Amino acid sequence: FKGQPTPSTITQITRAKISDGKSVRVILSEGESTKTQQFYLINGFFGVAMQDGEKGDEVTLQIEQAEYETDNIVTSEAFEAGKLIYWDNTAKKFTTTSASNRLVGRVTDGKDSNNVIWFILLPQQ
Amino acid sequence: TRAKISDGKSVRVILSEGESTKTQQFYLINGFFGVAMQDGEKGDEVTLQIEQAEYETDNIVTSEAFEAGKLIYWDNTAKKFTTTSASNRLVGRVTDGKDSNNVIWFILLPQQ
Amino acid sequence: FKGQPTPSTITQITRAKISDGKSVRVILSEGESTKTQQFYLINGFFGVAMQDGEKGDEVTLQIEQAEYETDNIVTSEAFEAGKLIYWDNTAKKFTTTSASNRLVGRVTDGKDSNNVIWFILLPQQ
Amino acid sequence: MTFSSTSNLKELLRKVVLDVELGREQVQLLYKPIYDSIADSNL
Amino acid sequence: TKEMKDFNQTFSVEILNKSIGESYNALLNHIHLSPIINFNYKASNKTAFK
Amino acid sequence: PQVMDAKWALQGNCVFLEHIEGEEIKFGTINAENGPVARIQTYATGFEY
Repeated sequence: FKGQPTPSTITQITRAKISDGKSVRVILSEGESTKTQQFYLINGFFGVAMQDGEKGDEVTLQIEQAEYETDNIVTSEAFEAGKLIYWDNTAKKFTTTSASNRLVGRVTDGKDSNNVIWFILLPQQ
Repeated sequence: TRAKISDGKSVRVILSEGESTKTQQFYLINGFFGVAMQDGEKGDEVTLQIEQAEYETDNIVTSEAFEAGKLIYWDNTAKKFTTTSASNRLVGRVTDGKDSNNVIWFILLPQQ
Repeated sequence: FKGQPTPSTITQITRAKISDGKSVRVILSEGESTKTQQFYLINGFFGVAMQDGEKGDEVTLQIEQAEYETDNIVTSEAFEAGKLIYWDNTAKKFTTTSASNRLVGRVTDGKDSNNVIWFILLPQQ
Repeated sequence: MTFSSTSNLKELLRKVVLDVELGREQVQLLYKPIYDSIADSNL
Repeated sequence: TKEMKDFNQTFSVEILNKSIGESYNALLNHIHLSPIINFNYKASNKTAFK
Repeated sequence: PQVMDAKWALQGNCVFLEHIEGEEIKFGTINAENGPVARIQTYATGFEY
């Protein structure tokens, strides 16, 4: 209150939980661009993009740790149910190789004919 | 189209030839450790729980104290919880310590 | 039912999910204390102490794995968005160095001019 | 006998608070004259 | 928490609605007047103090 | 509220000492009584069927 008649002190009540954490906004880098309902690794966060980001703009990634259906798997490898999934940021595809890829999930439904996997997203470590 | 298909609180699995599960007990099946909601038989489809929730159980090795905070490791060979921290799989952390009846409350972990 | 007319037999139906487990009760040791909406590591559990506790009292820690606004960081370090967060229990401050500190979160919003951070909390491994 | 002895016992003394009229100023919509409203629940 | 609403005498949903309404009105002012302010005006529009 | 108010009261103590010629009379004092404090707690449980 500007120009208040009396110097009223203000006391801030602390708070920690800022949101639910289901999704996070992220700023696109130069050589990046995202379309809706596809997985990306943007600033260390792996999740499903909920908006079409073009360049240097803000997009939201879903990190809900839920069960997700996804194409974009390296079809050479066979993804049995229960195997750990990894994200190949160079190829922008899922893989079971743990050389230096980011661990992102575990398979529920095995690799079917359509190269479709059902997997449980992981806590973004 | 949406990538998310279910909240992931539960996951289906198919019992192998050496696996059999009964209702509301812990079982490590196909890399998923959870509580089975159906009494399963060989080659049958059941549903596990991976809810990251607090769980009750007495299926523990009764040799070492499960004081609160200590990590809980699941030993698939003996089919028990323990705090060995050996090659056994990590599954949770104790919330309430063991009582005289050997009962544990622990929080599940995300199967990493 | 003591003194019941008939010898009935009671059969228990098992139930594993005691609770949702989004928060955990914990007991303060001698060299520990808490005040509301402050982060602490108590008995292996890391979370937001929602209540005040000094000595042998019971407090509850939020472990919801949601997004949290903290401050209380080591100001000298830089905290870019996406960087992992570690809790230095000796200094009782958040830090990115992973010498012997517990991994607790990943920054969602970088260190602003007032050292405020938003970050996802991790599953207490 | 002195009032200073019983000053600390606030529960004995009458509690009076002076009005200050503290709060937050109302925030009016200043943009109304400039814009043409198009209210449609199916845009 | 339910305890904060039930035990705290002064807290209520009314003040939360007041804060929501105030921030909403300020958001409307910002949305409908920041395009006018942040615009990069060319020399054709701009007029000096004179 | 979760913690109840404590009742208060003011009491004046005095004692009669029989007076002889030329001794100053000692004066009494005042003491304050304080009531007990009660606290309200929240109990809860439930099922998940």
